[PDB]
Amino acid sequence: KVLRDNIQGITKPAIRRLARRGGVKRISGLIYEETRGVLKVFLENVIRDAVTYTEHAKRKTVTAMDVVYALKRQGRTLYGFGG
Amino acid sequence: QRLVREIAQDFKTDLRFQSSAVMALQEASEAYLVALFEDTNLCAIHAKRVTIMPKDIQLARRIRGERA
Amino acid sequence: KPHRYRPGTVALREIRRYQKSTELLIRKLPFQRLVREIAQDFKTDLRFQSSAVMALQEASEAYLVALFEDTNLCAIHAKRVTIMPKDIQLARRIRGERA
Amino acid sequence: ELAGNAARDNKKTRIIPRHLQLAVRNDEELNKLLGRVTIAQGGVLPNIQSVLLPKC
DNA sequence: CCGTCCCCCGCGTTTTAACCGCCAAGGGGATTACCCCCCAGTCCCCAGGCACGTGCCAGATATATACATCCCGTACGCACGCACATCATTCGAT
DNA sequence: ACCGAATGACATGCATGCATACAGGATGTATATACCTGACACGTGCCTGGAGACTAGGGAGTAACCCCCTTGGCGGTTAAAACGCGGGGGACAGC
Repeated sequence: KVLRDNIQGITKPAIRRLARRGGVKRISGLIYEETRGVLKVFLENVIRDAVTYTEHAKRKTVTAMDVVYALKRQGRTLYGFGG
Repeated sequence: QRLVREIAQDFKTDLRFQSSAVMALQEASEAYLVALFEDTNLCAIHAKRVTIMPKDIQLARRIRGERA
Repeated sequence: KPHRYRPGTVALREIRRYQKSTELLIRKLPFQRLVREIAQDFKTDLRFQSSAVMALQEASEAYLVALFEDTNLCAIHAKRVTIMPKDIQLARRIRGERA
Repeated sequence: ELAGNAARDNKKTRIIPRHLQLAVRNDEELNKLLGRVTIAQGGVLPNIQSVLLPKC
């Protein structure tokens, strides 16, 4: 019973865990939805660029360095994976 | 890994994903989410509450400027 | 005997006026004196080129105005009408300059 | 075009920066490109928060 | 300050679906070879654009006047409770 | 238990609170008008730099091959997700 949108594959407890790491004590139920949408929004930008470098290089395979380059564009550099 | 493959299919078709490139998205998204979380508390505690509600996460994403 | 506007009744009027208008608001003379005062520490007897000074004025007000409008929202988010310094600290905190 | 249009819509035939700011901030599509920069003598868009409105 | 609830929380089931471990295929990313065709390099050049002047215009700029609007008072309704007499109940006499 | 005196309930008189609509009247704003000229718009140089035509030699674009690492699949366990719920304290409204 897994055939659906994979966004719901992000289980509610997984969110509950992340709020803890950010130090959030108490969470209302309505948070679980926009967090999905907000996170959803975040992917849209990064992959679009990530796709762009790959197809510009004519490559059909998304490689690791393509990720950091796009992440660098949004003002969030990523140490640890190349460059 | 399913989720990234699903969304990426919209932008283009037949994208084999390098395994190393995968875990990056989580870590980048995780910290972004984690950072987006902590400041929400400051918005929440400012109104003297203890529980966060989505109207705050919207307010917080505005002050950074990303909401617009 | 004389008419009095209600509290805040006047205040909203300047809001409408000033956003329509697009001129500077700081007194011209003191601002040029202040920048000279602060800049004295980094370097002795520097000469400010006349056109350069108002640029600092223009950016400052633009930077300043952005602060208050942002600090305004959280006050509403706090169900308040009047701003007090704790809001600005929060706003400066979230953007990431104070911290 | 937007600036020249709007200034004409304000019964004025000479383009000035106050007109120029209005066009950029009123179109979100351009607002993305010029969200960072502010223009000299730009002036703020006319806006008032709803809660600030009079109680009646 | 007061209060007020409900709606998140811990906690107990229990389902499963991740997670593992293994097996396989081949697409394709990575690497080499060939090269031609493509952009940099020179010389000449010539007109586009820039520096300077110039005024005219309208853009402005100022006038006076009409109009739009806000606040307070005013009035006025009204539905009200308080106050009141009256209606109805109660203690004493019958 | 009905008749009086007395008194509580019932019914309304009285006064008031409160709301509301207005009209005023004041003020600010928009209109409505002339003059004004700093100031855009040409306009005229004047040259330099962009275009034309030239050769030269390397970097991009091809084919070509390969192998690995991506993708696929394929059971087994079991940790984690899903669910129920009891309740209390956090939100929140009001003074």
